[PDB]
Amino acid sequence: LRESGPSLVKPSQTLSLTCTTSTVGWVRQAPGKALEWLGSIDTSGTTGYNPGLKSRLSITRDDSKSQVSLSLSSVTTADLATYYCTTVRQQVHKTCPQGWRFGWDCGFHGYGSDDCYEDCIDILSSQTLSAEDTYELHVDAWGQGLLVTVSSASTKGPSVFPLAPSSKSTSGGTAALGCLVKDYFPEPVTVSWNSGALTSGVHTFPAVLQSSGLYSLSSVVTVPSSSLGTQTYICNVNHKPSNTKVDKKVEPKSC
Amino acid sequence: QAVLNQPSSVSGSLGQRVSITCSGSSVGNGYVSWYQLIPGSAPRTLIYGDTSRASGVPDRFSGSRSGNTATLTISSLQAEDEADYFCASAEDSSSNAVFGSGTTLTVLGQPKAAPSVTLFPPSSEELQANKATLVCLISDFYPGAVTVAWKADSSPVKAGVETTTPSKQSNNKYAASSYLSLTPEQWKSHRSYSCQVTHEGSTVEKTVAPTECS
Repeated sequence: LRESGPSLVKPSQTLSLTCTTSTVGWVRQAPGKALEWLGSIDTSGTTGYNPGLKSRLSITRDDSKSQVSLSLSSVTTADLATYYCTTVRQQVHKTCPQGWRFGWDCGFHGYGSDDCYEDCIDILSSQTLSAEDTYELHVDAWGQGLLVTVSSASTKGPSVFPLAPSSKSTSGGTAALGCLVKDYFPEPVTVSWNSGALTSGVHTFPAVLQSSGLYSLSSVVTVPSSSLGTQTYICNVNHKPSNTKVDKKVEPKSC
Repeated sequence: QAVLNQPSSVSGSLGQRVSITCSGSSVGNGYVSWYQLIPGSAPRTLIYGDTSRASGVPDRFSGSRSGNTATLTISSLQAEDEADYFCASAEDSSSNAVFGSGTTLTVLGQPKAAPSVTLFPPSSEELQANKATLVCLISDFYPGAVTVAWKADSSPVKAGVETTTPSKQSNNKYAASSYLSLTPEQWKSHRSYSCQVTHEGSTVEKTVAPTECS
């Protein structure tokens, strides 16, 4: 389940996303809000939509390319959210009242066998009530989640600056070094270290939003102090909205 | 528009048991599933069909029902369980489901930890780009409650400051960040800048001076 599509869509426009794979649904979450169902579509092509959104929602599927599509028209800032591609299991369950029995459980397989019967066998032509339905739906698997920002502002790639350790900022055997990712738009920025080989002691912080309308964050790693003079540390900044990837080597200060 | 209401916040002690309730809008016609959302990760399905566990879900996660009220119980609370939990249910043959209001679970009794504070002055590269950002990084503290103040020559500074809310690191301890955005001229117009981090009756202050190399 791979969410693909723009991270930025302008107001009034129709957001359009795709989920490559190889019963699919869509869920989203706006900041500080609960999960919000959107819709799904099974192998038979039938579709279901959140009643409050089915006006603007449109979901398709290409069993050929194994690609499900979501189309949300006339988007507003209210549609700013993380959009999750999911897999759904749906199974309606039928039960009879206490005592009452299914026709097929009494031994009858003619017409009406799937209904409930108060009088079993005993002249089965008896009182017949439809079985009670209990619906079971849950998401099996979740996608990673694509962040969609809705705004008129223009994309801007980040400027990366080094957060270098110095002789007085060490902590004995350990030392902190990082990268400052400044003035980008929209979110998100992903940061790795040494192309994913360096994962321990790494922490990437949530971004701040400046009065300029632009974002900034920092990523830091605690490394051994002894290795600093010769070890190579590179932060890998990726900003898919601008298709910008920046690798910056962080050297320790000469003081 | 079925209303599944959860307590916005619930707290339990490490190793003990806790319950997150999911009550209906008022004939519970659908089964309840539960989901775990840890920031930076995609949601994780815990329980489905009121009481059945999903794949890879430990045994301490258990679900139960009592007529329009579903309960998620975590029998042996762990620190990695601090997260947001959402119930959900489909109320009809519609291929649609509704999610609960959500619960943020707090795990108390974790080991307290004083914050480490790292203060980076503006890089020579950023200063040569005609900008100056002081970066105060706060790491490895519990509980996740800090206030951050900036000082210029011991005089408080409130403008050009941005701070992030504490969030969990990979080791279940918290971290926060704060920035002071200045002009290169302002950076040199003082003899020192401080980042002051208060945490549980303790204040850690780190200082940088434009006249001394970090």
